[PDB]
Amino acid sequence: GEDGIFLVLLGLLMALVSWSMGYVSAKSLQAYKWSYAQMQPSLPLQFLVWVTFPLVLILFSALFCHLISPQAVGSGIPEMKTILRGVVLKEYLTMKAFVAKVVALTAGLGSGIPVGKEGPFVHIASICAAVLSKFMSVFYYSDILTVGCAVGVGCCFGTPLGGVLFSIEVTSTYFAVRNYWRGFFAATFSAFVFRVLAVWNKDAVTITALFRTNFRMDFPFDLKELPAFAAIGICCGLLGAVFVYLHRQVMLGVRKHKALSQFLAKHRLLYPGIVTFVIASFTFPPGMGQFMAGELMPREAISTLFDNNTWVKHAGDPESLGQSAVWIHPRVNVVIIIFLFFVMKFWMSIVATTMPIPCGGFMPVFVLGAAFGRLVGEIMAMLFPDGILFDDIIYKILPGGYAVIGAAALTGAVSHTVSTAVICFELTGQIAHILPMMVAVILANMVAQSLQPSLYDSIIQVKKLPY
Amino acid sequence: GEDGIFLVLLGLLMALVSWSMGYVSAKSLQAYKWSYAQMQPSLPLQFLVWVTFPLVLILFSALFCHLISPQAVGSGIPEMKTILRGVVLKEYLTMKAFVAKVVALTAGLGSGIPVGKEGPFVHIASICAAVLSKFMSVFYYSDILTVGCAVGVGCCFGTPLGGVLFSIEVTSTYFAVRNYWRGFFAATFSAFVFRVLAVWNKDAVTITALFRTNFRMDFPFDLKELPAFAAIGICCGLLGAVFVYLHRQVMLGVRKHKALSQFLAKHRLLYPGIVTFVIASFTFPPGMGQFMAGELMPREAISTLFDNNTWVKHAGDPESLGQSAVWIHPRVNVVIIIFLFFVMKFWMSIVATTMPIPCGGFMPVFVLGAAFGRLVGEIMAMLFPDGILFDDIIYKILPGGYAVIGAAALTGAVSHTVSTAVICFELTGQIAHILPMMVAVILANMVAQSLQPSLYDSIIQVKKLPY
Repeated sequence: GEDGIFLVLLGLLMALVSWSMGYVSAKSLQAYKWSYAQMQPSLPLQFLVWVTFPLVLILFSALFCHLISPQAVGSGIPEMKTILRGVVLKEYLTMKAFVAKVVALTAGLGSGIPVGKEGPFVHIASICAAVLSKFMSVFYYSDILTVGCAVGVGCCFGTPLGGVLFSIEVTSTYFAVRNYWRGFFAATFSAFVFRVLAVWNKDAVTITALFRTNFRMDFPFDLKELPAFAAIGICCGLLGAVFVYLHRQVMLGVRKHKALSQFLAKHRLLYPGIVTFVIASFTFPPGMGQFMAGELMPREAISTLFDNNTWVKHAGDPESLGQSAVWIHPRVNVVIIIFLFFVMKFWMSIVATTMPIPCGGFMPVFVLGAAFGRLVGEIMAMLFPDGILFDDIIYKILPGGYAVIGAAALTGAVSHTVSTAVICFELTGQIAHILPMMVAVILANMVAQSLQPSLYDSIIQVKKLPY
Repeated sequence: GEDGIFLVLLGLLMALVSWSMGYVSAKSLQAYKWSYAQMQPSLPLQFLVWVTFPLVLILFSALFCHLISPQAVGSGIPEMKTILRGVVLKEYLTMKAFVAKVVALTAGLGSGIPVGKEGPFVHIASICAAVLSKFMSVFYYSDILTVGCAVGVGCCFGTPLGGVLFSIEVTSTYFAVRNYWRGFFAATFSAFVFRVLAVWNKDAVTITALFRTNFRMDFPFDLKELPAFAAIGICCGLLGAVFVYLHRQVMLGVRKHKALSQFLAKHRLLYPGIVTFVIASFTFPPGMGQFMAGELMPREAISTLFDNNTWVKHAGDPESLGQSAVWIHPRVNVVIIIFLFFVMKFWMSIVATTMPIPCGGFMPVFVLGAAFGRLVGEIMAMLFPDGILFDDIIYKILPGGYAVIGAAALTGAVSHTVSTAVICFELTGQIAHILPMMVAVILANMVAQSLQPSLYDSIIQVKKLPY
C-alpha cells in the first residue's frame, strides 16, 4: 500500500543521497591527492597541502553544522536509540539537520581524517524517513524511523542484509519482524539503485566495492588456525573496550574540565582545528606517515589490508603488491608499520570522533580492526611460512583474511553487535570464514560487553540522554 | 554466567543429536540405494525394494510417534509460535517427545519421501533447551526456548547466521536483541562441533556440504537477467501460496471429512501407507522416475540442481555431468523432466507433510524451488546460448545459480521469511547473487503474503492453536 511506496522512496532517496555524498567525497579525496602530488619537490608545500586540505574541510564541517543545525553533530545512533525509545529530541529530525549533516559529512569524508559514516547516515536516513512520511501520509513513528535506520546503514556499507541486521541491533532492544522485512525491502531497493548508478557512472564512487576481496580459500577451513582467529576476537574485544573507554574519557574531559569547555566555547573551531592538524601532521607521508602508511586514506587502507598477498614475504620485493606497497617500508619491517598504523590511528580515531562534526565510528574502528587482524595474519605467516597442515591440506596463511575477521571483531566490540560478521561476509567472500568470523566476533562482543559499554551507549551516557 | 554454559551445552548437544540423526539417515539412504541396486536385473524386485524401504520407515515413524508421544508429529514451528506466545501446550516439551521425534525423523529422512527436517528440529532443539535449562538451573522460559529454536535451524541447515535469523522470523512477532546474540553464540558453537565432527569422521554425513556450490560468477552481475530473477520470485510467491493452500486443504480434508477421519482413526497406518506407496511408486526410477529424476533423493536433488553445468547444452553428451546426468533423459528434454520433477514433487511434498509423522517443510519446498529456478535458468540458457552482454561483459547463464535463487524464493514464500536468502548465501557463495536473491525473495514474500498465510500460520489455523 502506502508503506510499500514509502519503502521504495526511502531506498531510492537514500541511495541517491549516499551516492552523491560519496561521489563528492571521493572527488575531494582525489583533489587532495592531486594537490599533494603537484607540490612534489617542495617538502614544506607538500606539508601545507597535506594539513590544510583536511583542516579546511573539517573546519567547514564544524562551522556549517554550528550555523545550520548544531544538533547535526556526533553520530545518530545514540540519539536514534533515544528517539526510538519514545523520547523525541529537539530539532533532530528536521530539514536543517539534513542539510547540515549531509554537507558536513561529505566534507569530513573527503578530508581523510578518520571520521565515520555509519552513524551520521542512520540519522540522515531517519530524517529522510520522517520527511518522506510527511510528504506521503500528511500530503507508527517508530516503524518509520527504524526502517530509516536500516536503509541508512545498508546504503553506508553497501551491504543490504548486514545493514538491516546491524541497525536492528544498535537501535533497538525489542524489534518487530514486520520492521525487519520492511527495512530489508527498502535496503534492497537502495542496492538496486546503487547497481543502476554503477552502470551509469562506472568509475564515479566505488561504493564499498574496493573491499570486495579475492581470497581463494579452501572450504573446510583450518581449525588449527582457529585459535588465532579466536585470539583476534579476544584482543579485539579488549581493544574495543579501550576505544570506548578512551573515547568517553576524552569526550567527557573536553567538557567536564571547566577551563577547557570555556575556552573551546569561545573558540569553537579550536578543538577541531588542533585535532585535525595533529592527525594530519602525523600522517604526513614524508614524516611519520612513512612508518604508518599515512598516505593511505580510510578506504584505501581497508582495500590494501584486505589484500590477497603476504606482505611479510614480498618485503624484499615491493612495487609488486600494488597499492599495498606503501606498507612495505625500505627499513622498518611491515609488521612494525602495521603496528604503528594501529597505534597511531587508535588515538587518531578516538579524538576525531570527539570533534564537533558529524562523525560515527564504524569505519574508523573497521580500519583499526583490519590493521590488528593483518598484523596477526602477517605474524602467522612469519611463524608458518610454508602453511599449516590440517588433515591432508597445507592451508596457507592469508593475512588479508585475518584482517577481515579483525575488522568485524573490533567494530563488533565497539558497537556490541554480531551483525558485523554479516556485513563483512557481504563485503567480501563468505564460506571458510564464517566460523572463524563468528567465533571472533562473538568472543569480541563477550569481552567488550564485560568491560565497557557500547560506543553509542557510552555516548548516550556522556550526553545524559534520557534513553 | 550460567546462561553461557546453557548456550554452549545447547549448541554441543544439538550438533551431536543432529549429526547422529543425519548419520543414521544417510546410512539408511545408502542401504536403500544398495538394496535397490542389488535387485538390478529383476524389475519387480527393484519395485519391491523401492517402495517397501520407504514404506517400512514411514510406517515405523508413524507407529513410533503414536506409541511414544503422539504430539511429536507435524513440525514444531507452528506449536513453538503458540508456546512462545504464552500458551504452553500439553506434553510438547517432554522427554518422550524428544525420543519420538528424533527416531521418527531419522526414519523419515532416510526414506527418501519428501519430509522436512527444519520444523521437527526446532521442536527437538526446544525440548533440549527446556531439558538443559532444568538440568542446569533446577539441578525467562521464552528466552530459553527462543535460543532452542535458533540452534535447531542452525544445526538443520548447517547455517549458523541464517538459521538464527530464520528462527527469529518464523517463531516470533517481537524479538529481543539479547536472544539474537544468545542464539547466535549457541549456533556458532553448534557449527564448531560440526566442524570437529567432520574432521573426526570425514565421510559420515555430509551435513549440508553438498549444497556448497562452485559458481564462478562475475561480481558486477548482469542486471539484464535481473528481470528473470524477479520473475522467479513472483512465480515462486504464487506457487508458495498454492503450496500452502493445497497443503491446508488436504490437511483439513482428511479430518473434516467425517468418513475419512473415522476410517483413518481405525486404521492409523493407512494414510501414511498409501501416501508413501504412491509417492514411491511414482518415483520408481524405471517407471515414472525416469521422467522426473526419482532416483535422486532430496539432498542429491539439491546438489545436482545447484550444479555449475548447463544441462540444456550437455544433453547430447550425458555421463559427463556426474550425478546430474539423471536429469538428462535419452528422449525427454531436460527442461521437461525438471518440469515434471517440480509438478510431481509438488503434490508429493504437499501430501507427505500431511502424514502423521514428524515432518517440516523447508527441504521439500527447497528442492521444489531449486527445480523451478533451474527450469527458468535452463530456458534462459536456451534463449541465450551465447550469454547476455551487459556493459562490456558477456554474462553466461548459470542455471544452477537460478536454482539457488528459486530455492530461497519458494521456501521464503511458504515460510513468509526473507532470511532464506541468507541461509542460501551461507550454503553457497555470496556476491553477485545478493541483489538477485534479495529481489526474488522479497517479491516472493510479497506475492505470497498477499495471497495465503505462511505454512506454519496455516497449520496453526488447521490445529486451531490458541496462538
